[PDB]
Amino acid sequence: VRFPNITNLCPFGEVFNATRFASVYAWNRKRISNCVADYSVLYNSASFSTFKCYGVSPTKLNDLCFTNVYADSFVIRGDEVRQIAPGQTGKIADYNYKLPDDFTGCVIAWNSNNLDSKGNYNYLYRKPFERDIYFPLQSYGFQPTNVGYQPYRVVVLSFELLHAPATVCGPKKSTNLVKNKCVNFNFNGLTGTGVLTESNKKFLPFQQFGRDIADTT
Amino acid sequence: FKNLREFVFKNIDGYFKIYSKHTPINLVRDLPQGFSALEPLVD
Amino acid sequence: SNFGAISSVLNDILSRLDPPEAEVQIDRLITGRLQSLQTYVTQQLIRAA
Amino acid sequence: KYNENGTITDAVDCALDPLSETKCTLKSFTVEKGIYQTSNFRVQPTESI
Amino acid sequence: AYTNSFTRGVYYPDKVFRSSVLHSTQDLFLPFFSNVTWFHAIHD
Ligand SMILES: *[C@@H]1O[C@H](CO)[C@@H](O)[C@H](O)[C@H]1NC(C)=O
Ligand SMILES: *[C@@H]1O[C@H](CO)[C@@H](O)[C@H](O)[C@H]1NC(C)=O
Ligand SMILES: *[C@@H]1O[C@H](CO)[C@@H](O)[C@H](O)[C@H]1NC(C)=O
Repeated sequence: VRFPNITNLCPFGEVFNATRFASVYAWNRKRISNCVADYSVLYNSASFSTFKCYGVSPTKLNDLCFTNVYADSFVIRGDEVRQIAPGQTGKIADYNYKLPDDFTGCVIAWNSNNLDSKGNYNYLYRKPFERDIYFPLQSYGFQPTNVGYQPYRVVVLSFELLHAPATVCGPKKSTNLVKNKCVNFNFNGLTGTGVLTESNKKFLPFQQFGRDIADTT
Repeated sequence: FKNLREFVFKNIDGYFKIYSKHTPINLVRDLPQGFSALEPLVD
Repeated sequence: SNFGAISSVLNDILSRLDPPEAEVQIDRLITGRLQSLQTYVTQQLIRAA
Repeated sequence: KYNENGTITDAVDCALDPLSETKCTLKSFTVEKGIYQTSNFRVQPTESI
Repeated sequence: AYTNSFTRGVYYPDKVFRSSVLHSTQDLFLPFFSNVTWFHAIHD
């Protein structure tokens, strides 16, 4: 098992426990990189109303790793949580926050009825990942007495799994590498069985993986 | 001119991708004819 | 080829999806790859003749 | 075209001309003498009705 | 002013090492022998 020997932890707390979330018309996009991403914390936590993955299964996130992870953070109304998904359409999915229909990742949300609600009129709404900064602009007055009409804090985790150098990898310890023997290998989440030998293949500095005709490694 | 610096700039889904190649030249009038592939450097 | 699957690489399906979902993606690859062999074998039988 | 060191040393623009279309169809930078079927001509519409 | 791009404008489409192979890919490339606008920095 081989992963970059990095000990930095990924700042998920700075996304999920943020003092204030952005409005959906002007959603934030935080880059997560050069760190260890422990997704067991987010998955096991009971604080979430939903944790729905469209890309990969949530329990595989600990082994699998990414070139980059982005956290899209904003506030929506509760009944609109269902619209943040690939393949969905509607007044939110089409007008203010669009995902790719080939989106890879997980949509995590929880209510903020005991935090953002007051009324709280600071939340305004109006291509994939577009930030669109008689008007098209409308807003909500969130009050603690409003379930489907309560505010929700939603974080969308977009994962890039393209075969390239990984920077965000799970909490998995590496092992030593053994050459010229049949082994079961895992390089940055890429697995297979074979004999690992020294080579004279001059990879360019930006290249991480090589491929054969069959698209195998 | 002595130095040719080629670049590619493209935007895909919000990502600004930069490719480039630097090569020595001996030509002032125009782009040299020939082939050279550009590697990615920045995204 | 993907044949409708998320990936042509079988290990990438298995390393990313739990069985209830991985099996669907794999069936897409099995159908395509099984069909590919049948096409190959048929052509070899005709050519062999 | 990738050489032995993984360097792209040449390339064919598949829409440059009929010869290039042939080279792309045959997946080669060399075309043997003969007649090849490389594409399909289709007249495009000018306006919608 | 314009010039001939010849065979310039080809870049590595991804980060995968390949060798001794002819690979077909579709991406945003500069079309061969297309016109590129020529700008000057003398006496733009
Ligand atoms: C947010 O804070 C709680 C403690 O109230 C903690 O249990 C949780 O793990 C934190 N979330 C993240 C993503 O770190
Ligand atoms: C590969 O690089 C070596 C220099 O290390 C060079 O001698 C050789 O000719 C190159 N191969 C090709 C196909 O260009
Ligand atoms: C390029 O410019 C020349 C004029 O200098 C023109 O005759 C030719 O048709 C143009 N070609 C293309 C592909 O635009």
